[PDB]
This record gives sequence, structure tokens and C-alpha cells, in this order.
Amino acid sequence: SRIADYLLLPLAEHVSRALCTGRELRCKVFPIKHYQDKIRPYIQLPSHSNITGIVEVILGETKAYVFFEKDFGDMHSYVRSRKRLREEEAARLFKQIVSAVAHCHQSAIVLGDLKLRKFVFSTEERTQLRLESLEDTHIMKGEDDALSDKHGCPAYVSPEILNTTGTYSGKAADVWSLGVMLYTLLVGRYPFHDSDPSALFSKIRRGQFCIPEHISPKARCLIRSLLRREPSERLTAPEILLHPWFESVLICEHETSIDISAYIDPAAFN
Amino acid sequence: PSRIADYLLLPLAEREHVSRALCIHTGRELRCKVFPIKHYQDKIRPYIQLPSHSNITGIVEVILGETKAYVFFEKDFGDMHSYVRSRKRLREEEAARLFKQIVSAVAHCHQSAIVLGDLKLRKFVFSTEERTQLRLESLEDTHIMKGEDDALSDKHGCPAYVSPEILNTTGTYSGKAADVWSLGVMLYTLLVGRYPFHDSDPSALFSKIRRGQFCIPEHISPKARCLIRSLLRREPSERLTAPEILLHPWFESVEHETSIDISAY
Repeated sequence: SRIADYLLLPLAEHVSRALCTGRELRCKVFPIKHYQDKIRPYIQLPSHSNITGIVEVILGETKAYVFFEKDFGDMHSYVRSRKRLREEEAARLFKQIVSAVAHCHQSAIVLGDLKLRKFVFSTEERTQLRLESLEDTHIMKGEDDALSDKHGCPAYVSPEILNTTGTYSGKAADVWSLGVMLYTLLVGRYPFHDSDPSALFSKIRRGQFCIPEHISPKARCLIRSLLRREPSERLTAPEILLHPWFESVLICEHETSIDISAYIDPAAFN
Repeated sequence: PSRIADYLLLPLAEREHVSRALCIHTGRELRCKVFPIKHYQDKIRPYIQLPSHSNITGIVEVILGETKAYVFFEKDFGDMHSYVRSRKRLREEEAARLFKQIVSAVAHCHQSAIVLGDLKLRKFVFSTEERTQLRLESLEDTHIMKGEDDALSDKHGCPAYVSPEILNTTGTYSGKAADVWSLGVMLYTLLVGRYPFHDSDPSALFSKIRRGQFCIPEHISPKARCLIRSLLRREPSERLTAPEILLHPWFESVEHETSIDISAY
């Protein structure tokens, strides 16, 4: 069926493939009355190589048609296909994932529902990721990030969502999800796993998880920086982006001096 | 207990080749570093090059034996790092009195082309039980420069005190500017009671120094607040020199990844 220089072709929910030129887009179809709130996040957020933009919206009598570039698979199927990722690749990909999240947080968009499925390859190259969708993120006002809508995939849920009543820091929660991602890319399993969701929540509450020996020292203590029990102890998405691991693979009680060179590859950092 | 020359040497478990020395004549208690004679001279070079100063610890004397040199030092009555842990934070009056001595030490070194390299609260020690007067504990591993030059590439120090440029640049960096950043970390920490950037993991701590986000709490005075921000500048050349810190107003002023409703649990 025609829209406006586009053929719509099925995909079975309300996404269909659109085709120009010979260009192949994806196309989400909403009823006009509710299209505008759906696309609000895209408006608030500046464009970014790792966030999926709106290409075009076209209006019909009953429906809005919102046009999206197409993906070539998601990071969750990627990890199943590839049992675990080699740090070089993990770092290459996880950095893009974090830049996406950081860029959102800088523009006061809290993601809320981070998971490997939400990041998709942008070409058949399958070297470049993008946040698939903003459809259900949370548009914040300035520096605020407190939220109480507790919705998401169980393996990625932070302890504070499970043991706090009321609000929680949505950015800190997002960072925990990034920790779950990083673990799961390098290891090949979730840090906390069970078939039953309530059983899985009881092991997140407990917080016991083991990083196997094959993981590098710098990647190990990046993971433990993100999967901290206390949310305020976790790193910010901006500061994850500057953590030694990436360049390496391309008051206290003691004031002990050490060889800083060992933690640092300014060469690779730029 | 063993003799040197009118001195008893007595152990100090925590301290590697330092032992306490005691005069048999007076009742006087010194500290004593032992080196092998062959390498003693380079160790003490900085003390020679530096003019004496009330806030830098001098050599009392060196005694030479066959195999070892014995270098004698006045005793300290605690260091500024334990001081700040003991005392949660310092009141500006005290912070200023003490931090000024700390800066006079550093300034005096920089005037004599000694770059410190490894500044931290632990390196400053009280000189009497009064515990009103500080001195730079040791020059053992500072850097003797030639005239006005100060570029160095070592990169060794305690993580909380490391400047961004050490983490972000390759090659050399201005060692005086780096020393001044360390002084900023010190001033913050004396007044606040926490480091401006802190974490248990060092690589996590470096990622926050790189970011440079730090907050000066509301209880800090206006003049102390901008002194801090004058020293913790990101670009090294913007930071104050140790000479000009000494003249800053503050001091005089005081399968399936399916999403669900988790609420349902």
C-alpha cells in the first residue's frame, strides 16, 4: 500500500517496512490523536550517531506515519549468537551504548528500560550501535531525575527499585543496567539469572555475583563500579566514558602512592 | 637497641629502613634513615640544593659507617592526613594557618627549582606536640630541576592528588602546575573533610578526575571557595603559582528480554 512515495509492506505489531529511489525504511503507524506524545523525546533530544532519529512523519486521515532508518539486528541476539565477546569488541560496542545513555542523561532524558535488545546495529557492517527507540523513556526537567514508575526487564533491574518505596534516581538505575550489560557482553551470562522473575529479584536483592577469572583487571573493576549496591556510589554515564578500560583495549584511610602509568594510555585516550 | 655514635637505634616496624635514634647525652629523640653508603648521596641531594626553611624538614647530621650511611632527622608528631581523619574537617582559621605553611614549603621548593612530584597530606608533619607547625616530611623523591625548567614525565603519586593533565596527556607535563593541583586537593580536603574526587577503585577515581565534576559545599567561605577553584583549574596554565597562592585574600581574611511491571512484586 502507498503512503507518499513509499510502499508499506508487512512485518508481524504496528511497524511495517517502507520503501521508496530504492531506500528501505521502517515505519511505525499511530492514530493521529496520540502520535505527538510518542515522538516528544526525539524532539527534546539532539541527534547523535548512537540514537535512532525520526526520518519523516507523514499524516493521513486516521493515522500518523513516523519513519525510521532500519536496523540489522540487536545486541541481545548478538550475545546469544556469539557466546561471549572479546574485550576489544565488547569495549568498541559498549562505549557506543554508553555514549547513547550519557547523551540522553546530558539532555535530561532518563531511559528507564535499558537492555541489550534496545541497541541495534545500524548497517550490515554490524560495527555501529544505536539506541533503537525512545518510545518509552522519561523526559526530565533540568537536573532532576527522580522517578517511581517501576517497569523493565527483570535481569536489568537495580536493587533500589526492588527495596525502596517511592522515588529512585533513574540515571543511577540506568547505570546499573549498563553494568548488567557490560557483565553480560564479556561473560555471556547475566550477573543475576533465573527463569522465575521473583527468584531473580531475590538474588538481585542479595547482590551476590561473581566475575569469572578470564575478565581483565580493568574490566572487572569497571563492572564493580557500576553494580554498586548504593546508587550514589555508582559512576555517572559521563565518567564511564573516561574509564581506563576503554583505552587499555583499543577521604581514604591510606594515602598510598602508585605507578599511575599502569592505569593509563593517554595515547589511546586522545 | 644498637649504638651508632652517641645514639641508640631502636626499631620502627611500620617504617622500612627508618628507626628511632636517641641521644645518650641529652634525652633527645631523632628519626634516622639508613642507606648503603654507595647510594646515600643522591638521596640527600635535594636537602643540599634547597636552602633551609621552617616548613621543610632538614638533615640534622649524617654519620658514615663502613657499609651504611646514617642520616638523622628531627621527629614529627603526626601527619596532616591522619589529622584530617581524626578531626572530621578543619575550621578555616586552622585550615588557613596550616595550609599556608604547606604552601610556603612548596613555594620555597619551586623558587629553588625543586618540583615535589608526590604532594599529599601524609607528606606534611607536625614538628612539635604543639601541633601548630607543619613541615614537609621528606624530600627523598622530589625532582631537582635546572633553572626555570619544570617539565617531567614520571607519573607516580597517590591517586586522589593526581591532576587531569597527568591522566590525559602523553609525554611531559608541568610539574609545578601539577603540584599546585595537589595543593588544591589538599585545601578542599582540609576544609570539607573529603577529597574533591574519591573512590575505592583507583581507575574509577581517575575517570572522575578526568570528568572534573566536583562540588564545594555551601559552608565554605566565598574567599576560600575561589581559592580552591583557582587551584583545581582544568588547564594547568590557568592555575595559580605557589608564590601567588601565598598572597591570596583568604589568608588575611581569617532467550527473551521481555519488559514487565516490576511494581507487581
